[PDB]
Amino acid sequence: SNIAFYVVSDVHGYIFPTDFTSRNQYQPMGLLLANHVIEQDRRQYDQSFKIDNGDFLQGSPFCNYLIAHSGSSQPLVDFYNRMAFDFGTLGNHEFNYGLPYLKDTLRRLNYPVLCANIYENDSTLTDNGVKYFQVGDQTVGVIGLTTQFIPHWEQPEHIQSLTFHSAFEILQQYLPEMKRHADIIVVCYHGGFEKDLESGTPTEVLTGENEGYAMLEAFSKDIDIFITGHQHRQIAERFKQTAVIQPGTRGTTVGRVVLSTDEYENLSVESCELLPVIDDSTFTIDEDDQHLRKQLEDWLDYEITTLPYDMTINHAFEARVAPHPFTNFMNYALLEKSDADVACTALFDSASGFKQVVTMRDVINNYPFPNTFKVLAVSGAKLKEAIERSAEYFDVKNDEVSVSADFLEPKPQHFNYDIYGGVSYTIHVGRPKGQRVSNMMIQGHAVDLKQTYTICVNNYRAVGGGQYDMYIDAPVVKDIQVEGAQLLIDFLSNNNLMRIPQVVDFKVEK
Ligand SMILES: Nc1ncnc2c1ncn2[C@H]1C[C@H](O)[C@@H](CO)O1
Ligand SMILES: [Mg+2]
Ligand SMILES: [Mn+2]
Repeated sequence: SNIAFYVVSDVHGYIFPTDFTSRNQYQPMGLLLANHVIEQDRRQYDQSFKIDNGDFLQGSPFCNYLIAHSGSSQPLVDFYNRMAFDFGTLGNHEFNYGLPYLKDTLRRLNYPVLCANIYENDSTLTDNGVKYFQVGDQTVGVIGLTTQFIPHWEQPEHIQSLTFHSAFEILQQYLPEMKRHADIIVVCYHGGFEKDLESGTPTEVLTGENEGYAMLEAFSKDIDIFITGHQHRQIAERFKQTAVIQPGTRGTTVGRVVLSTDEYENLSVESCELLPVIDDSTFTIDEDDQHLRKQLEDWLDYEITTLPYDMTINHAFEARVAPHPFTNFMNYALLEKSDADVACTALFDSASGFKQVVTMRDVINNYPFPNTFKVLAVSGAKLKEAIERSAEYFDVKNDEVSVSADFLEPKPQHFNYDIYGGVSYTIHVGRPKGQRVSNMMIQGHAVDLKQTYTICVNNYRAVGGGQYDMYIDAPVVKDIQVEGAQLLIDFLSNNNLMRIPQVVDFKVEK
């Protein structure tokens, strides 16, 4: 006899088969299609379970649409609810819209969300962290865990009553009890691997954000299935006898782990793989769902303004190695809103800049996170530390400036590179990290390392996101409670002539 476990992770509100780059876009992705793949495939097994492993409440323009309309997650919850999932876990982005929004979401879902390591006051935020069920005369035990690193990213007001414990420590403490109750153990961790599974070599700085390797290294023999996410990587292999899965993101793949009995009726791992999400001739989207997609596209097509010139980004890297009218524009909007000496923003992966006609679609693609902003008081020396962190983004390949391996592997982190406004500088990539920034000037004057300056950063950066630890606890001069997309919309609506001064002025070379 057998049992199959299907998992999607980091769906990120990509339900329809589109990434929204254009209205009629259609691509083999999204939860509708990924679920269709599960439904067809699962029928061959004696029984099966369906799991969402986090980062389901935020991510796509559909999520923006929901906040902007009823403020309710119900339309999204309805999709999950129809599909008859068995359980899920919490990802960090589940907190992006506040704790009440999350709590309301959990009570609207028709299956439990398991999180054993996030406490609210003196108990788990979620009703439970562990679930047990029978497979024949055996018992399966499931424990849900979430990356402890949330304080380094989220709005303080969204997590103020919460306590985040190490996933490794909570697992370590629960194992003994789980093994007393169950024969098969399944860990669903919304987090990834900090070391390469085969070599054990660190693949990122060991901050505790990701504890998957330490968990396997210490407890593999007692774990049958190790479900992971967060890093958006595609993994399906064995760690000793443990089946290890990471099913990417946006429903382009589905993780499937099959367990089957041997003589003695003992369940063992039969297979562990990623199933490709593909279109087929039986897949259909019902009328109501297509009506919702249309409303969504209609909203995305809403015209914000018409600019007198183009600010498109042809090649992302070009808009990172040197000033670009669009980065100049973003920084200028932040300087004008905040009145700080300096501002900064990352160029996000979907940021293609603006054409002359700007729609809601374009604004969201250029600022896809619900970040607010903060003006921080920092010494000129702390400012330099922040520019040196960004300068780590570059490396030299051949005799050309390129992107550092550190920011591409195991997966891309371009969003951790910032472009600054109000301060001019020179980055020398051939010099050691931490001493690459030269010629710093703020308004005709050299940056005095001992003087106090102000910088507008997003809330993610304010709590240290992307290893910008120098901003933590910097005095808050201004708390700007306007999210990025709206801040750009406001600026666009108030400055018709769009005469933008040059606030981004920097150079990158060896
Ligand atoms: N500016 C930002 N605002 C909100 N979230 C962001 C930002 N940049 C990265 N992320 C996401 C990506 C990962 O899920 C996680 C970092 O490991 O945070
Ligand atoms: Mg995540
Ligand atoms: Mn994610």
